[PDB]
Amino acid sequence: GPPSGKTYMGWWGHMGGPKQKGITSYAVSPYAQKPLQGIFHNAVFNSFRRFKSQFLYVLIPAGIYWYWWKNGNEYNEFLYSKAGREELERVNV
Amino acid sequence: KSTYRTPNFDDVLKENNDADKGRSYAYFMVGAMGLLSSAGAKSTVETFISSMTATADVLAMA
Amino acid sequence: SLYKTFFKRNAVFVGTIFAGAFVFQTVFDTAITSWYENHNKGKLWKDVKARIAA
Amino acid sequence: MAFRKSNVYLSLVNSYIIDSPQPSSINYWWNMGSLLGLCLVIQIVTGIFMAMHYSSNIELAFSSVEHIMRDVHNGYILRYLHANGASFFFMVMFMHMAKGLYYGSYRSPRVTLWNVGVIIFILTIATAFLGYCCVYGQMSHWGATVITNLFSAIPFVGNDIVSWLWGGFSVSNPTIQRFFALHYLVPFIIAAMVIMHLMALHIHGSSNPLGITGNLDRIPMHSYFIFKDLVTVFLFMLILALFVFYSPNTLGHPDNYIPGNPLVTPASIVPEWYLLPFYAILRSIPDKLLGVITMFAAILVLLVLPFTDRSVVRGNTFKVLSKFFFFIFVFNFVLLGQIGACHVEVPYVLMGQIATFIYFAYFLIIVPVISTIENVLFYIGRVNK
Amino acid sequence: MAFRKSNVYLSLVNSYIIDSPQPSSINYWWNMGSLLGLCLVIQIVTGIFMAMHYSSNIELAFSSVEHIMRDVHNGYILRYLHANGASFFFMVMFMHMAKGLYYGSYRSPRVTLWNVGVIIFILTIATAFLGYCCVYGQMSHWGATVITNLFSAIPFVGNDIVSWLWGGFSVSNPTIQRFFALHYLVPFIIAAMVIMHLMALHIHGSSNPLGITGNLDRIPMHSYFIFKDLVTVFLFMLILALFVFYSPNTLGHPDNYIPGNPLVTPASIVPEWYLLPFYAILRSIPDKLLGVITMFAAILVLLVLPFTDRSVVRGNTFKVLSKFFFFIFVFNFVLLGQIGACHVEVPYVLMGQIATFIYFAYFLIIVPVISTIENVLFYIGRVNK
Amino acid sequence: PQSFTSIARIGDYILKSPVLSKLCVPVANQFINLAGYKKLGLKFDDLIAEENPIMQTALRRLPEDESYARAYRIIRAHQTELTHHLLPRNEWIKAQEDVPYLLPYILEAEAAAKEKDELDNIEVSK
Amino acid sequence: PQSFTSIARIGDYILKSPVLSKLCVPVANQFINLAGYKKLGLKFDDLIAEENPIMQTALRRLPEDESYARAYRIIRAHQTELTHHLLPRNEWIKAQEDVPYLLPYILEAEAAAKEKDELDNIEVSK
Ligand SMILES: CCCCCCCCCCC(=O)OC[C@H](COP(=O)(O)OC[C@H](O)COP(=O)(O)OC[C@@H](COC(=O)CC)OC(=O)CCC)OC(=O)CCCCCCCC
Ligand SMILES: CCCCCCCCCCC(=O)OC[C@H](COP(=O)(O)OC[C@H](O)COP(=O)(O)OC[C@@H](COC(=O)CC)OC(=O)CCC)OC(=O)CCCCCCCC
Ligand SMILES: CCCCCCCCCCCCCCCCCC(=O)OC[C@H](COP(=O)(O)OCCN)OC(=O)CCCCCCCCCCCCC
Ligand SMILES: CCCCCCCCCCCCCCCCCC(=O)OC[C@H](COP(=O)(O)OCCN)OC(=O)CCCCCCCCCCCCC
Ligand code: HEM
Ligand code: HEM
Ligand code: HEM
Ligand code: HEM
Ligand SMILES: COc1c(O)c(C)c(C/C=C(/C)CC/C=C(\C)CC/C=C(/C)CC/C=C(/C)CC/C=C(\C)CCC=C(C)C)c(O)c1OC
Ligand SMILES: COc1c(O)c(C)c(C/C=C(\C)CC/C=C(\C)CC/C=C(\C)CC/C=C(\C)CC/C=C(\C)CCC=C(C)C)c(O)c1OC
Ligand SMILES: CCCCCCCCCCCCCCCCCC(=O)O[C@H](COC(=O)CCCCCC)COP(=O)(O)OCCN
Ligand SMILES: CCCCCCCCCCCCCCCCCC(=O)O[C@H](COC(=O)CCCCCC)COP(=O)(O)OCCN
Ligand SMILES: CO/C=C(/C(=O)OC)c1ccccc1Oc1cc(Oc2ccccc2C#N)ncn1
Ligand SMILES: CO/C=C(/C(=O)OC)c1ccccc1Oc1cc(Oc2ccccc2C#N)ncn1
Repeated sequence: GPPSGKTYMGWWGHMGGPKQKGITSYAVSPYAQKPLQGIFHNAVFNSFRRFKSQFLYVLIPAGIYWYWWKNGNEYNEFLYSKAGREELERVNV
Repeated sequence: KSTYRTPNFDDVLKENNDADKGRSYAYFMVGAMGLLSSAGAKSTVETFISSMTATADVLAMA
Repeated sequence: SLYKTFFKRNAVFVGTIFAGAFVFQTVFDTAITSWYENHNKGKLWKDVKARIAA
Repeated sequence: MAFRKSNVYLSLVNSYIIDSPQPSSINYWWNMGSLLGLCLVIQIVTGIFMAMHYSSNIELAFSSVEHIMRDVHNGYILRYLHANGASFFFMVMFMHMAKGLYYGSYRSPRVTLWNVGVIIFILTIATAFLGYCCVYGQMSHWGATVITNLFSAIPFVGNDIVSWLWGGFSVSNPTIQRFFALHYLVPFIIAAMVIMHLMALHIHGSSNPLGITGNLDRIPMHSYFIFKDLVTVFLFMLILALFVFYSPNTLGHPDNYIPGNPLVTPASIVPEWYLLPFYAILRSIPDKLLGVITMFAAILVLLVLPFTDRSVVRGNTFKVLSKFFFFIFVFNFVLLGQIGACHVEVPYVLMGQIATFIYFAYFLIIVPVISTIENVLFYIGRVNK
Repeated sequence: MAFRKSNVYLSLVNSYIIDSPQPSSINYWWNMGSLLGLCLVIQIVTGIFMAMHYSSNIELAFSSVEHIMRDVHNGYILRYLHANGASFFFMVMFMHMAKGLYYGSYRSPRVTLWNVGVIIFILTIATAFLGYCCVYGQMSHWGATVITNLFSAIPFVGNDIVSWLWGGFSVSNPTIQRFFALHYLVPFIIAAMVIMHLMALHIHGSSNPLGITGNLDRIPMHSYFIFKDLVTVFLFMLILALFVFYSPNTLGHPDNYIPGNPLVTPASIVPEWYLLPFYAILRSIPDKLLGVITMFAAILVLLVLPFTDRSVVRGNTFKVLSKFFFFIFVFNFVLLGQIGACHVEVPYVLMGQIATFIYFAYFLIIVPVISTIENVLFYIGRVNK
Repeated sequence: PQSFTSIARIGDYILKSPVLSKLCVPVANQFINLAGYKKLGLKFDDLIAEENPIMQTALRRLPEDESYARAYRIIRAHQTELTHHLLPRNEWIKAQEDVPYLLPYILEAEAAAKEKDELDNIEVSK
Repeated sequence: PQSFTSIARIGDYILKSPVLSKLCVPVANQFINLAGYKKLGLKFDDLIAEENPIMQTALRRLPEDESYARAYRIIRAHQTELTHHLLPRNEWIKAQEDVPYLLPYILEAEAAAKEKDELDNIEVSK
């Protein structure tokens, strides 16, 4: 077939990054390691900072929208009761 | 430093390697998964296939 | 050794996970049905028919 | 070479799910795409087996579904897996698109991949609308009456598009028979778009949660991400089984167990939960022609994001202002779904109009202004001048 | 480069119908493959528009087709183009396969291309059988009764495959409803096999009528074979229009305009013309189990031809003995179709048994013996010894 | 499919028999003239199918002056075929020019592949 | 999308103003420390998206001792990310090491592409 266009990823042996020189890596077989050494030292301290260094970007927008919905629901409940009957004709104009 | 010096791997290594116990427990868990996946896939096909047999109103006029 | 008698020979490692799953179906279905009916005793139709015999 | 690389049909399998180079640092959010492939197979296979027992006449459609629930062997399993499986399909698709917004997956060189995905989202919405009509419950009849009447406000062609869509003068017997035939077809068009979606992905590969190049450290797909995919497949099936067997009517409306009556209007006309935010956008425009244009613009505005993002960095990982306004947009989408299930009453009318403005202002105002400011703060915090 | 070569979706179009190198000497027999692609589009598009008006209940199926002929605007055009278009689909497919036998297209390196084509031929036969049932005429009911009763002679599983195929005790209402749902699906499986068929063809290209290599003189597809394809497209449409408008019931049976009656047997049970040779092979074996095995072996014997052809030359152009026995096989196929439309009477019973033997002896006896003799005659007519 | 070693074994047995070479050899001369490949300007060894490893080996070892002449005969036969004509009668291949030029290269490559297959699946004895 | 020539034009205007550099520069220092890329061992110029012709030109012209060190920082940041950890505190990038090493190569390639675009779409007058 015809050759393709120019991309930003290749294949094994010609992947297309920069040239590497001076880096050594080491690894050990999984058959020679301890079986399942995580629930502790990861539920102790690791799985608390991973979201509570991030919790303030979620809960400030969540508290704004929950305050807005709860305030509007109590005002609709007041308007259709007996005590809020006089305001109801005023705001449906 | 020298590339012949291997870094510290001691907090993950077993105290005794014992190659016939580490292989035996990993192949028990992979074998139990293929056992339950085959029994689950078999009942799934038989649920779909048996929906093409005669319905309850057809069997009442037999 | 019990790797090489159970999980090496992969003419029956495909086989034993295909034959242990056959006898697994009847033992599992007998155990749950017996637990499910004993948890609901006195409410089934067979417990009703035994004293609507009149 | 090996036979998996030399055969004409196995080399497509090998280059996609066996030997394909993945970045080593992708997390569990990158598993949603393969769950969507499992959901499409589940909807197609349960669809064929139910269609062997279904009648699409308007006098027979409601009783055919009751015949499936009562007389077909394991027929209640086929229906409940089908109806609840459509809600799980939309939930995984919402999380898949929100992953793309957060990590900047829409950016170059992946614009064609993002554009094909927007077409898939439109076809999935149209599919679920047509299958809901085939029940012919009371919510099925009046939901089709409301949506098809929107197209008569189009100038000069509007009153003839609607009667061409009805096959008559209202929602009647030719409408239900043509809606079931279209409902069979569109999932096969979706399956062809998924193949075009996977071809564009093979050209450039996936992104990673750091936003930078992945060409320096790759691991192959087989036995690493195959076994990581099995963890989320079994968790998905377990939660779906809890809904099918233990609470099968929680995600539906009880008015759909009343047969369709064109003379009795229900007290409230409510769509399914995954179409509720688009229903609230439509009810916030008082003019009828501008309301249906704004309703379709809420999907087509996803195409402007490759041009309104001005940042020189891909993704939201190192940007604190873009993190804050992303979650403002997420909880605004939940509020619009809640407004769409309420009555047209004070103060829900004004709340829906403000939330509609915030939806469109995120794509066109907030993203280009905030990403320009974050470009300048990175510069002057480092350069000594 | 140009945009037709650099784009991801247009380069597939460019390498298949624009820039693909063709041998310069192929004749008009090489145009049948693109006519089959037009026939599949015609059958799918007329199928969807008729399905908007069709009811598959056994009390409503015959009157739904009469409703299409009388009340639908241009509904008689949709049905007559659909029914006559199925006969034109089988005629072009027979000529396409006979071109492959004559020129040796089944040989290496095109064995995978020939094997995928045999799967397509099986799925097309099953499609036309299911659509004929959906009319529920008198020939529809009794033709389905005869064929489905063949499977009860299979040992130990036979009496439970048939009642699983009926959904009951005979051909009844669950049989027609499941046959219409299967009839919708199988043309989409055929369309996926056609894509796999075109992938294997792109690897090696086409053969040529001389049987030798085409790599020395190639011309591109666009404006030479595009305009040669237009000549046979317009001739095909003209002959199809003469049947649809001027003689629309010549290729059918008048008993199919009587509604299906399970208490009255017709005087003669005859299939459509393109299934008549396989019907005569089945009636020539007196034992019921061996008759259904021989009927399915008549399609599967096409797979032995890459192994029984012993010649060192590809094709029949320069072989006078292979030319003679090819046309013996062609007129034997026409005679088997004529026997299948006769009564079971003397002397048609013995004539069908001899013609059944000649069909199987061509693939297994005649081709390996004649091609071995032609190898030796080429040698000793040249070598001086 | 049938090897050229098998074709030459049957064919040389007929040509040595004085009674079989009086029966089959007149029939083979009528068979070649009715085939008609010489009227398109081809020799028989141009017609052999080449998409196999034995034929690719024999075509590589052909001398280059014969390889140039083989390419011209194949190209001229394709052009004559698309015009639905035959060559002029003074351009037809004569019988004394229809020689097996490729046959010794084919038989040498077949014998080497047979000897390799026998040494790769072999027994021993003490 | 926004060019680095435009970013440097806005940023150098703020840094020369004595009243604007007292307001925005304390806010920019808190913005970078909250971003957290230095705790993974990265400089800011490692984070620039590279799949465009201007960035491919600037990465080719980088000296090779700086190109080897950039490749090690990117690889170390991918390994730290998949373990869901941070680097030890003595391996963090300091503020006096977070310098714009790639910025002069980017600005030179942008100015050459602008001059070529102006000469290719140009008017004349007699
Ligand atoms: C709806 C039906 C579909 C059902 C399946 C869909 C699953 C969707 C879940 C959302 C998601 O995909 O992202 C998950 C993301 C965590 O991504 P990560 O790679 O950084 O964490 C790797 C971990 O450290 C090691 O995880 P590891 O691989 O070591 O163990 C697996 C873990 C369970 O993993 C999962 O099930 C993944 C869903 O097993 C255990 O917990 C052991 C004790 C039983 O989580 C987060 O980023 C934030 C957490 C809350 C997200 C909820 C938001 C939902 C709207
Ligand atoms: C359901 C029916 C659907 C019908 C739709 C159309 C399908 C047609 C099916 C018939 C068919 O397949 O025809 C193929 C067959 C080709 O086999 P062949 O190798 O012997 O002849 C080379 C080519 O024709 C030369 O045809 P020729 O090339 O000489 O024609 C001249 C011109 C084209 O003229 C035409 O357009 C007339 C159609 O081309 C030029 O050379 C001038 C360019 C400057 O044609 C022949 O000429 C052989 C005659 C036998 C046909 C008997 C069919 C038995 C079933
Ligand atoms: C037109 C279509 C519009 C589509 C809009 C879709 C809106 C539907 C809502 C879908 C919610 C999905 C939100 C999360 C999207 C995933 C992408 C993401 O936010 O990244 C995960 C985030 C980052 O965490 P890290 O900082 O540890 O990783 C950084 C990379 N190194 O880690 C997190 O912070 C995860 C926290 C997730 C909390 C989100 C709560 C959502 C509640 C929705 C409830 C809806 C039902 C009521
Ligand atoms: C599952 C098993 C399926 C079996 C499939 C078999 C299907 C048989 C059904 C009929 C198919 C029609 C056969 C058409 C023959 C196609 C063969 C072909 O492709 O061309 C052969 C031949 C080539 O002739 P040349 O052009 O090469 O002559 C040049 C001088 N050498 O071209 C010719 O000579 C054309 C001569 C005309 C052939 C007349 C055939 C008559 C067919 C009667 C059909 C009756 C239907 C009612
Ligand atoms: C992407 C694929 C699909 C989606 C999202 C989808 C969605 C739906 C939905 C939402 C309903 C209404 C269910 C209810 O509330 O009761 C429905 C009904 C139905 N669908 Fe589908 N569907 C899909 C594919 C198919 C296919 C391919 C077929 C047929 C071959 C099919 C056949 C049916 C039938 C017969 C019904 C009516 C029975 C019922 O109510 O469950 N569906 N579909
Ligand atoms: C039936 C529907 C879909 C299927 C089967 C599907 C499948 C996939 C798969 C398997 C991947 C690669 C793995 C992954 O990143 O999760 C992917 C990536 C992607 N998809 Fe989808 N998808 C679907 C719908 C969509 C939609 C609706 C959108 C957006 C509107 C979309 C946009 C994307 C993008 C941008 C990526 C690249 C993500 C990245 O590289 O980081 N897709 N898709
Ligand atoms: C390769 C594709 C197809 C073939 C060969 C085929 C063949 C046939 C045949 C032979 C009949 C009987 C016609 C008669 O004698 O009256 C028929 C009927 C029918 N088919 Fe198809 N069909 C195809 C595709 C489709 C598709 C895709 C659909 C639906 C979406 C469809 C819908 C129908 C309907 C509704 C009928 C009954 C109306 C009638 O009798 O014409 N067909 N088909
Ligand atoms: C819907 C059905 C089919 C379609 C759309 C189709 C399409 C095509 C096309 C376009 C070609 C190339 C042009 C040509 O040689 O005519 C081709 C070639 C071929 N087809 Fe088909 N085909 C179909 C069915 C079949 C069947 C049923 C068989 C055999 C049992 C078959 C076997 C072949 C072979 C052997 C070739 C190569 C011919 C050569 O190179 O000389 N195809 N097909
Ligand atoms: C030897 O070299 C050749 C060669 O010579 C030729 C001619 C071709 C081209 C010939 C072909 C037959 C290819 C074209 C294939 C087809 C036409 C098959 C059709 C494929 C499908 C997937 C069928 C689906 C198509 C549809 C239109 C179905 C959709 C229907 C719709 C949308 C109508 C319903 C809509 C409504 C509103 C009711 C080659 O590909 C080729 O190889 C390189
Ligand atoms: C980045 O690297 C990745 C990657 O990360 C991933 C996840 C994938 C994952 C791939 C997928 C998830 C595949 C996508 C899924 C599909 C394309 C599904 C398509 C759907 C179908 C084909 C539906 C067909 C269903 C049928 C035909 C069933 C029909 C029912 C029948 C026949 C009933 C039986 C009838 C009787 C009478 C018994 C990649 O390919 C990939 O490489 C690019
Ligand atoms: C419409 C979307 C299309 C998407 C295409 C996706 C590919 C789906 C294929 C899935 C895997 C199928 C495995 C095929 C098995 C290996 C192929 C093979 O055996 O080919 C041949 C034998 O021919 C056949 O019998 C084909 C079988 C038909 C298969 C139809 C399903 C193997 O022999 P060969 O040596 O020629 O293989 C090298 C080919 N380059
Ligand atoms: C395996 C069989 C199935 C494969 C089918 C292949 C045929 C598909 C249809 C081909 C028709 C061509 C479609 C238009 C091509 C132009 C696309 C384009 O301009 O690319 C994009 C525009 O993005 C889009 O919006 C794509 C919309 C696709 C709509 C298809 C429904 C820009 O072009 P780009 O610069 O990216 O080209 C390089 C690609 N590597
Ligand atoms: C047939 O009724 C279908 C309904 C449904 O929910 O289907 C799943 C439905 C029921 C009641 C009321 C409305 C209903 O339908 C719909 C349809 C709908 O469609 C769109 C969604 C996004 C953008 C445009 C449209 C349109 N039109 N948006 C909202 N509700
Ligand atoms: C529903 O009846 C279908 C018929 C038909 O012609 O459909 C197009 C039909 C009518 C009368 C008699 C028989 C009929 O069906 C058939 C079916 C048939 O099927 C096969 C063809 C080739 C190989 C095996 C089979 C089978 N089974 N071979 C012959 N006639």
